[PDB]
Amino acid sequence: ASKVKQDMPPPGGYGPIDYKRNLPRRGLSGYSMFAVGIGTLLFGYWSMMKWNRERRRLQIEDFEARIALMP
Amino acid sequence: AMTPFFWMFEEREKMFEFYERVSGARMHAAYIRPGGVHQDLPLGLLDDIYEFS
Repeated sequence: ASKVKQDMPPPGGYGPIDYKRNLPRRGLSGYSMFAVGIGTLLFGYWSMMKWNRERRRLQIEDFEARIALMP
Repeated sequence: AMTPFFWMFEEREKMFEFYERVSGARMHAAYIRPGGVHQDLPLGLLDDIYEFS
């Protein structure tokens, strides 16, 4: 009557199973990274140059006010 | 490192589930006998092994 029925793989087998190592290379050259670092360093240097010169002028103004008040 | 320990012990727990389903015991199954194996696989075990692997 009934036929054999036990745990068997489905007809045609199973799908493929990935096993190879997969560590992708995200992507940015060493030259590009160094260039980005140098560029941000230069931008910061320029901004700090401008701000420090302005601070020097402000300090001179404060010193002039004090000198006017001294006598 | 201590992080991959947890990461991979989750998979170890899944494989312990496979052990328990095939023999009723998580680790000391005693499934392989000197004449073969004690019991046949349950009807849905191969599909779950394929899903895990």
